[PDB]
Amino acid sequence: IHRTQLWFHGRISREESQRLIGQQGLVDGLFLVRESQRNPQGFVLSLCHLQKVKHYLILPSEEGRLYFSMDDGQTRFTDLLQLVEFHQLNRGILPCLLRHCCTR
Amino acid sequence: AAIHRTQLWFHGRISREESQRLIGQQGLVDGLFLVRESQRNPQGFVLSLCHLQKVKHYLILPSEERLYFSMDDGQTRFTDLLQLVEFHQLNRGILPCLLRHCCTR
Amino acid sequence: KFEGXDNE
Repeated sequence: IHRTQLWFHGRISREESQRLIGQQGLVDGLFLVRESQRNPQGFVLSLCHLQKVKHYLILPSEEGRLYFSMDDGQTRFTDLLQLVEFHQLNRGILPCLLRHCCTR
Repeated sequence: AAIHRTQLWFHGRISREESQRLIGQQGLVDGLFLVRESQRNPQGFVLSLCHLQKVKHYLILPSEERLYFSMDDGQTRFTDLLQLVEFHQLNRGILPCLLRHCCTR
Repeated sequence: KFEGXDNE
């Protein structure tokens, strides 16, 4: 999986992810990805926009081919890595581009 | 990238007319596809795709804003050819159908 | 998008 990625922080909390993102300036596009503490099969994209940290739920789905989506399968991604790389170039449903990785 | 050029759906510099022969020779099924280097645009690529028993050709050009590849003048942007192909295996985008089956070398 | 809005 994208578990080798620096922007992936595993099972950290919403409140910690907001601390990490804040500790790096609260600039638009600052982001990380975490495992959800509420939706066990899901992930969360935590993103800074307008000095606020917002959280985008990412759920898996399957005709037996797995994919990830933030919009009930209207836009679909093979993996978290593709999802992250796509939104570094395209806004999609996000308020701004994924710019700077909040590392660790 | 080099890795993208190693993919089984990437046929390097084969022609449009040849691409149309290969695709017909494997069944003319919707979403049957390959990717090739453009013989008309030297820096470009072409996605050749079967839809409704016809082969259609989608030009892919590189741009820099960070480098990217696009079939629609930057309305949808991709890091590399692999991302473009994997994205269109799940999302139709501007294509008439999903990329389903790889037309292998 | 539009506020309160599912348009994308």
